[PDB]
Amino acid sequence: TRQFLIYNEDHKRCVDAVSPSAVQTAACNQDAESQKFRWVSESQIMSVAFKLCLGVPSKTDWVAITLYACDSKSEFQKWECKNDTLLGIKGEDLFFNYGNRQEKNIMLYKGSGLWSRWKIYGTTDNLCSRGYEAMYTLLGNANGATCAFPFKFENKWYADCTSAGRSDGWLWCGTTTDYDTDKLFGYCPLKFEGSESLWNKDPLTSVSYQINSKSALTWHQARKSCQQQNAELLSITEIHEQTYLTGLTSSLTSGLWIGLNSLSFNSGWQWSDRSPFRYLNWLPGSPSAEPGKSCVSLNPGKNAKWENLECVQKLGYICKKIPSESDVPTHCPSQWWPYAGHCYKIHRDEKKIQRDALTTCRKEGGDLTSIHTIEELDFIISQLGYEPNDELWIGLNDIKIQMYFEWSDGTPVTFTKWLRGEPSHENNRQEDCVVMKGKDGYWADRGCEWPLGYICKMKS
Ligand SMILES: [Ca+2]
Repeated sequence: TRQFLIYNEDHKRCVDAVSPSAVQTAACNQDAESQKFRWVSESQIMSVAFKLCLGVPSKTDWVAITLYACDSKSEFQKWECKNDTLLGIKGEDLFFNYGNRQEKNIMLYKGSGLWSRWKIYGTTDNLCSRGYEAMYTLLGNANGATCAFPFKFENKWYADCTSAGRSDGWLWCGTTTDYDTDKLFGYCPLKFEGSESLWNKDPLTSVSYQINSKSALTWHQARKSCQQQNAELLSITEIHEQTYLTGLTSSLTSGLWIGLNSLSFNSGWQWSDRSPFRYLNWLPGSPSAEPGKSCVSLNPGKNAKWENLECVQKLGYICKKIPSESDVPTHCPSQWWPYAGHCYKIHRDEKKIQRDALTTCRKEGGDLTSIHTIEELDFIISQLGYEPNDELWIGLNDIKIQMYFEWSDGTPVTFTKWLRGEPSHENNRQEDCVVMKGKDGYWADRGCEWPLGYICKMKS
């Protein structure tokens, strides 16, 4: 996925590493290891066959591009994409070029024509689209540090993770260049026989969880580690899910990053996997009113309740794994208005407490509105008659099960859009009902015993 051939459209040829001193071109061959390259840092491109990096002797016109021992400090090994498909040495208008003066070697060249433009073979994208993706190690002795490609083991160089030196087939990488000297490694986030033993599958739900308690990563690094495993940071949307994760972490004490955060300045608490924030299990004193603490850790030594911390804290973490043809005219009863097969109405006449608003909607054949998409929310605010300074009941509430918000109409909660700072759900304030308020129609919990207007919904 992260190895690529380097393709020139005009010549219809791919780069081919012939030797450390001969980087040329050949008819493209997706199986040829000598045609395979990979980003091993932000700016370095490594030959997979040779475990050496493309570089130049100087940043000057018409010098050969060949292969050097990879060196992250060398300016002569740094490449960048200019315009779109122009490939050049960093910091100069000098380009990776093939075709001039009967020269079979790639040359660094002042020219910026089509012979200096390159794409990832099999795509329409430039090389920097499949840029460097740091690979965070699992278990091991390096606390989740990233693979250092290429790395040396038994005096041999590795361009990718390997099972060399092992009897169990597990794939690992050095987290420094010289593993022989430094002995720092971890296992790679890749598929291999036995790799699923890094996950715990809930038999009730078939959802899988990975508890990385030995790693020390920031919230954003931890998120990248889960993402590159086709996963995301833990989200917790059911009581059972919390109970299951409490048990899986019951012998741990240090904090574990989960996916909950307040990193969107204009909205409230949210899961990084876009799950609804509808279940709350905060530690006492959280979420705290401290502006820099926008990322949430599960504290396994305190019954796996949650606390918000500074995102740069290095912790373990937990992964979890034109109208449409159907938009036909919609029948609605008088005073109700259609959207996506349902009918809606705002009650402003007589403000009511939440439970009386609910009774009224139901006597009229509907219910307090549920809201399942941003488009449904946008219909309400932009067309239905909502004004920015409104505050109106919707159907979300945790009256039946404290800390577990549900829709009064019984439909699943699959979407939340909370105001900044919401849900606040402050101790002893009984904020068990929910309103839409403010110019964006975002939501807030609040006490249920206050007269307000409200929004009803029904099926057409
Ligand atoms: Ca509130």
